[PDB]
Amino acid sequence: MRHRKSGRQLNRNSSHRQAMFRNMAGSLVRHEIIKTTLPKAKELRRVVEPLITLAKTDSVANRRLAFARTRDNEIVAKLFNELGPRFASRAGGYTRILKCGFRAGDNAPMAYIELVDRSE
Amino acid sequence: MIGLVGKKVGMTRIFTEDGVSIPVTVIEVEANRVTQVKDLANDGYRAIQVTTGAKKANRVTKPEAGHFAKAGVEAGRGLWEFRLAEGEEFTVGQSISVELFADVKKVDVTGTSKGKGFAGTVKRWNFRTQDATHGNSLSHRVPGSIGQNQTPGKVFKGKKMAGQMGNERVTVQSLDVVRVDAERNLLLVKGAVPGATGSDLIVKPAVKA
Amino acid sequence: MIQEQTMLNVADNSGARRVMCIKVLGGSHRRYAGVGDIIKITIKEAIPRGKVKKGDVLKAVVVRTKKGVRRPDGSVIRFDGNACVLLNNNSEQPIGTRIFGPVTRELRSEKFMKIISLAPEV
Amino acid sequence: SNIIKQLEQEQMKQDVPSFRPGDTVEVKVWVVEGSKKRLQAFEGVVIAIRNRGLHSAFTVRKISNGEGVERVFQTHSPVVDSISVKRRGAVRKAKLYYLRERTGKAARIKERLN
Amino acid sequence: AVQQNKPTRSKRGMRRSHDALTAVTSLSVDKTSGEKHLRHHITADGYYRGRKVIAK
RNA sequence: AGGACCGAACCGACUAAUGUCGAAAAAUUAGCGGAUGACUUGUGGCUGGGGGUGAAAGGCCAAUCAAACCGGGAGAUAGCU
RNA sequence: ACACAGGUGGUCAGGUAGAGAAUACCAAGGCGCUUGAGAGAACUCGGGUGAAGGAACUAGGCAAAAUGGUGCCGUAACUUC
RNA sequence: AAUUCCUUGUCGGGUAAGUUCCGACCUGCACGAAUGGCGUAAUGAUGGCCAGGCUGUCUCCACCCGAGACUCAGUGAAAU
RNA sequence: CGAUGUCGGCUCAUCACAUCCUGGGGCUGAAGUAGGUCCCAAGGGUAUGGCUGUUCGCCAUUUAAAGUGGUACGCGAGCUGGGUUUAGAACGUCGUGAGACAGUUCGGUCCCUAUCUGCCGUGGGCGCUGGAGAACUGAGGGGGGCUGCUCCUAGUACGAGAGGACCGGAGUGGACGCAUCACUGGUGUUCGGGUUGUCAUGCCAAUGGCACUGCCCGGUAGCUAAAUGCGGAAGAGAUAAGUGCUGAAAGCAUCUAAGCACGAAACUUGCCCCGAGAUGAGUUCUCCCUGACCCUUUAAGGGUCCUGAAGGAACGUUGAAGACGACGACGUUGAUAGGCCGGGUGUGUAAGCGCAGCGAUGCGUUGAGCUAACCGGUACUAAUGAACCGUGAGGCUUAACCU
Repeated sequence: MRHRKSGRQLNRNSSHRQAMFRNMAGSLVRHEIIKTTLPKAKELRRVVEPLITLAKTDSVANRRLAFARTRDNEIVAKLFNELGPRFASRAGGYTRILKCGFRAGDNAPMAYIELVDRSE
Repeated sequence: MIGLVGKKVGMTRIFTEDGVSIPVTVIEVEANRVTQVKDLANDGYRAIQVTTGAKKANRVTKPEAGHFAKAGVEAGRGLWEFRLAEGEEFTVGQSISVELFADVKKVDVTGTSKGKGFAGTVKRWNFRTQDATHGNSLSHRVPGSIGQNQTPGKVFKGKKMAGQMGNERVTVQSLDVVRVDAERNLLLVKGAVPGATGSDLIVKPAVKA
Repeated sequence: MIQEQTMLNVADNSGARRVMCIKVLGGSHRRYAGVGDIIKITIKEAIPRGKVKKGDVLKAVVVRTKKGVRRPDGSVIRFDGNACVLLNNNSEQPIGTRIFGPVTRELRSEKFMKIISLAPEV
Repeated sequence: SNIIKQLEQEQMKQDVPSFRPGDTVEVKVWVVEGSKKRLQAFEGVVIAIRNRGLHSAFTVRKISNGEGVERVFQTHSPVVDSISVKRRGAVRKAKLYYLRERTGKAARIKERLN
Repeated sequence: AVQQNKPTRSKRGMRRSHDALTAVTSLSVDKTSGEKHLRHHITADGYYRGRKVIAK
């Protein structure tokens, strides 16, 4: 009945979606913009955003938690050097959702999710 | 007597001196103000119409706005109507406080029940389940036979089946009032009232005794 | 909760080691007994030189439940291992002299005055 | 919300000593023997502490004359007077439920001593 | 499980009376370009509310 | 030493659930029995319809069996629909 | 009958733990099984956990649960020893 | 009794209560000696019964994770 | 007989009244208690087990009572398959024999995606006489209707005693129903920690994957019960059985023919809910529209241009609302959701570094570190300015008041 039970299932295993956003967050922080399905995008904000907040305080321990997630020395290197400074004041939402159209093969509502940057 | 509309804000308990733990429910009653009074000369029944809270100006529509305007009342969310009783005449603009419950003993709470959603036969009418095993195939929880054979040849109007359970008006009668805090406008009633945390609640004195 | 087919530990110097509640008494179609109810029990295991034996049918009164009872303040008193005290079938009058273990406050119902005046705790 | 918090605050007593799971605590509670307001003592080991502000409660376990008697206490009730501590214990677990099987010797715990 | 008598065109027709697809009914114009796009969606050229967010 | 024991491959098919216009004209999953022998299996021969074969159930003989299958007596006859 | 959860004999057979060609995780190498995207009702299917009670269920403890390994100590009636 | 209809025979044990089970009586409707009788250690995916253990089998179900069911897009049956 | 599937259990029912309890009366071989019997009464309630395939019944122990029956001896397009009517096998028995047996004994495939009728739920369209938003009356319909025990009345009336009330009142329970998470708890594969095997991040250290969440220990929010509150009524009307009052027919007598009064959980209300599709389409309040022209078989007509309001729908963020529609909140004149800040809660002394110890590891920094759905705040991102639907004062007849 899920009364006041936030969080989405997305038709996958528990194991699967945990590991799945791991891969997607990698993609996002390396490319700054991805053309994905909307419901995922809604849910992607609940992962990539805490990571940027967790990168606002550089240390050694924080790198570990930032590594305990996303499992990659390049993604963690993208954070703490680029996104740490680059935001440091955006006391809130770090990403923007832009509904685009419909995927041609299955009529799935696609959407763009990108960081509040790239105006360079 | 007259009813009084309020909002439901969680529930806690009140420890008395003796040590009895009385579970209460905090019904915050803002300030019910009279909007319209109906009479026999126009409607055939003496009743009042109240409102409460406040609504954003660009949300309340002109029909409703004009209505509140002739009563000199600040627009509130929703409207309710209470049946009067032979003689307790009010007037437009009259601000009914929460003071009217500072004497009564038992009240009756009436509100929209927490909607469980489309519930099955077990969850709704309390149908005892069937054997979970012993060969039972494809019918661990189903309702089973719902009628007789050829003779009735139909299903009686009233047969309990899987349907919408909840999200309807439910009245719990005779609930002891505990404390009537004047200042903070809180109405501590004993037990559990219906409705989700933050819905409307029609509170009125015990009709029976 | 004590119901039909339930092993209990006899809490008194009466002669029974372990008993089994055959039928909860007090009302029609009643699910289970509790705090200070009366249950018809049989004796499944007794001591050689006891005052009863294996196969007797006599009333009892539950004094300790694994589930625990609730005081009127929201306090629960959970024991460990169910327990009952044997009674005299015709008239309440508890059959033992001593009563091991503790008992609970709800035994103050006149027809059990004797029981609390013999129990060590509470 | 805000209003429900105020009704919780004005009831909550402010004089309860801090105690951790594993502390041999002696709790004194009232009892009514008809008309005698008697103060009954209760020794025991604190198994679990459940903190919820006004609704908080701690669980005490005492080995009586042969039956492990557990009991909880609605911390902020007028039925409870003292949470006097005896042995400051120390065990690496918030809830001590495994003490429902342990008996005698193997059922003891170490002291914190610092 | 099985039908008894074949349903007429009457029922077949009326059964399709609610499966009539609904048109879009609205196409907002672009603030800057003047193109057409659905409410809350981007345009063919990646403009949105007068902003080249896609830049592709 | 063993028609010995415990247990995979391999062979078998007892229980239950699913499936019973299925994924499949008898299977899957979870458990099961034998597993150095009267075992199991590859390749290639032998036997033949009132006959073959059978650790025997009237089981098996090309999804067909108390007499296979295909053609022919044959448009068998039909007090029956 | 199909791009079908089936059937088909022989050979090669690595690292860790293990008694092992069981099983768990990986290398070499090969694949994600030819519909997808959402919603997170009943109910069905395959599953995890459970207060107090423990066969009271029912045709019947069917199913589930549980026991499970190595080393040592210890082990009855009965018996063709 | 795999055999006994009358029959749940009568008696004893197990059970709070036992048409089944176990021991015995002989009135064997209608056992019986190689279409074998009575015993029997071992063995059985064998039948009947009892006991310990353990459990959602149940009293009485509650939640939760997944595959369908449900909605949108594509292809598109069947029995009658 | 070109198929109507049968026993019993399970599930779910439903009616009748020849009533098992509860309610109201008569009579008694009715002192009292407790009963025998008959009348009125169908609102509600009406066991758990052992045994057998059982129905039935016996037995154990309850309960206020463990009702009798109809409904394809209710119910297999809902279940089970034990029994009974398939093939295997055996004992006895009959037959020379194939085989047989309302003689018993082991083993033994239960199929069907719902078009229509019905039913439980929830919607789309149009109607309702100009359009729209709100709030109700209530025709009519459904739910609910059970009761023990203890105590007072009083150990009084009654009774030789033993025993032991009616009526009325108080408290506490069983069953059942409604509702809800504050408590005690269950779950809580999205939170935290312990740990075996292995692989990988170059390695140690630390973390991640996989093994039913790998196995386990706790656990927030929700949901839920075994948890906690609440409910059945009282009262009113008309009555049945019955009790009457007065009083003729019939000098009297007599409850009845006239007239009057009592009388039960049934009936109608009272309690709760659905409810104006109640086409008899109800009532009240508020809001908006008060522009010009041609054509015609000049009729509640058609058509053009110009204006398109109140409000709606649409789209978006979403909700303790939800299968989809609907319903509720919100759309920057903003707190709807996600984030973020602070707190709460949970778990339990992070990592790093230092010291002790040969080493595992301990101690300190440290009730830390991490924290889901929660509570209180903040626009940082996403809910865009507009477009779309719906109009332009609302027919005829009659009456009463104004003119």
